[PDB]
Amino acid sequence: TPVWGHTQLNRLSFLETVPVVPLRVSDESSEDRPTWSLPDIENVAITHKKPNGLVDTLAYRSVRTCRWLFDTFSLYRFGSITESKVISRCLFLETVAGVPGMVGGMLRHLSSLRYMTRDKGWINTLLVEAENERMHLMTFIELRQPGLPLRVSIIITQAIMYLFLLVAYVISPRFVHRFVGYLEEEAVITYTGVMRAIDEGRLRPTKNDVPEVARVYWNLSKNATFRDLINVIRADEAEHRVVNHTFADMHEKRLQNSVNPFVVLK
Amino acid sequence: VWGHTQLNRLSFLETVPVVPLRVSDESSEDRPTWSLPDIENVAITHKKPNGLVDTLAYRSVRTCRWLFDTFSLYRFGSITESKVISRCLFLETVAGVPGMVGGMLRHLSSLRYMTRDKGWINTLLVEAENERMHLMTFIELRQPGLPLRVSIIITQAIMYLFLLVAYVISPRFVHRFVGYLEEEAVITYTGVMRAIDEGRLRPTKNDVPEVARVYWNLSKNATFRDLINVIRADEAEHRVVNHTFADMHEKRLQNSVNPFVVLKK
Ligand SMILES: C/C(=C\Cc1c(O)c(Cl)c(C)c(C=O)c1O)CC/C=C(\C)[C@H](C)O
Ligand SMILES: C/C(=C\Cc1c(O)c(Cl)c(C)c(C=O)c1O)CC/C=C(\C)[C@H](C)O
Ligand SMILES: [Fe+3]
Ligand SMILES: [Fe+3]
Ligand SMILES: [Fe+3]
Ligand SMILES: [Fe+3]
Ligand SMILES: [O-]
Ligand SMILES: [O-]
Repeated sequence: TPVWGHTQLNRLSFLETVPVVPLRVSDESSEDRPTWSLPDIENVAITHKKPNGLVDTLAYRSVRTCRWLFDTFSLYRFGSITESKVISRCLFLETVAGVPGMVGGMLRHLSSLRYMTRDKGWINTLLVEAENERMHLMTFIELRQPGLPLRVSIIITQAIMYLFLLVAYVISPRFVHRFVGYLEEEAVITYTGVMRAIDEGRLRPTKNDVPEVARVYWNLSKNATFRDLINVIRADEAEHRVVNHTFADMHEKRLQNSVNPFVVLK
Repeated sequence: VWGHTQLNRLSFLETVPVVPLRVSDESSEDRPTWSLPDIENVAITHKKPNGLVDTLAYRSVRTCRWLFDTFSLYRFGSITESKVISRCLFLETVAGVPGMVGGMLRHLSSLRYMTRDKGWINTLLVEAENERMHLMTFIELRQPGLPLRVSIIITQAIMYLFLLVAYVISPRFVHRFVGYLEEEAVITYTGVMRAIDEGRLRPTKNDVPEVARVYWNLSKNATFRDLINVIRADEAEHRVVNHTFADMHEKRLQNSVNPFVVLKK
């Protein structure tokens, strides 16, 4: 349908149309949207993949280290589950789930460029993850808008984590792929906790006006609840879990330069 | 069927030897959709340097072009097919960088600041996938030497770092520099198309590589000329897109909606 041709291709700029373009939410992201069936992802579950050698273990310990610090300094531990402390948590952490896929895709892109080789579907998987995790941030920022101290520490988190993920991927892309493997193993846990808590009425949700950003992106009918929004986010994490564990494995076997297995499901 | 059972499995390593190599998976599903007779009237344009930043973005490229042309010997003797492919192979390695760094920085910015990006990221990302497809195409028609393979490696480093700091310091300057580069690229890509029509250049690669035929939706009958003609249209989308984006920065509009995302929908 699109009216994008050579009369538009010879224009100097479209700076002038800018004031008259709607801000329809579906533009926030590409159309590689995930399609989940609520009754099917409902039975998503908690898995754990056994570390194989030193690097796998190094990876696994730092995630157990990070979970333990974060869970204790952020007081998630004692007190009853709350809406406030769930979304505040998911808000902060989602800012750092967006970085990995962008360092991998970006570096694998540069490699594809300098040795002039075919990537075989890897780049477009990691960048849709990154995107899909950024949409996880976008949704929670419709739910809780943070204040100055939480914002400043988000900025320093990215400084540090961008530097770590970047230099960790260059030296061991299996490490970073293992690391998100396990990262997501924890993200699956936390979320099924939130659903279990709703189901056992310990956290009866007040944010049921599910944001338009999330309705379009996950194609949810108006009558969707917070629990239905959470499950889909949790379903996305189970995928990344397998994707980064498959990716790490593939490296272990020296299949870096082989077809991205998840191309078939499309 | 992509459901819980597949999500609840640990690894899909056993599946690697059973999944086949398919040219359609080398990119995303966001492909250029051109019609040959329409895009035949793409044209060389030149934006006016609007101020000290543009003037610098323009004077950088012009000097890069002059230097590269006397150093590569483009102008020395006749146009040959090897001289064109050689050149565009080299240059299309560099071209994939800018959209990536741009795409990356803005991604990052929406995460720390927690703000809508409103369509820039994708456009800037498929823009880098597009140039890389030009590249994957040119690697089919020539497989460069060791001297050139080294020359290509080191040039990534200088260029990557340059754009990294460039985009952090001033994204306006980068998009302009990119806009300007893609003027020059259309000049080359029409010079080539013109050399064909005259018979100063007789291509022998009028068998267009598989990757390129499903990327651009071409026919098995399409030739070298036709391929240069779809690419040129890509280089003119990056020309407009990036000069617009840089006008948006000049006006403090870099957090409005990317206009092109309606110019599709
Ligand atoms: C807290 C951690 C795991 C649990 C976890 C996750 O790993 C992730 Cl990834 C998510 C999204 C959730 C969602 O609620 C989540 O609960 C370990 C990582 C800690 C850091 C990186 C610190 C902050 O630097
Ligand atoms: C010679 C240059 C531009 C002309 C040009 C283009 O800009 C582009 Cl983008 C293309 C595709 C073509 C077509 O082949 C092309 O001929 C600039 C060179 C820059 C460097 C050597 C380093 C990186 O700074
Ligand atoms: Fe995650
Ligand atoms: Fe997430
Ligand atoms: Fe190009
Ligand atoms: Fe280009
Ligand atoms: O996440
Ligand atoms: O290019």
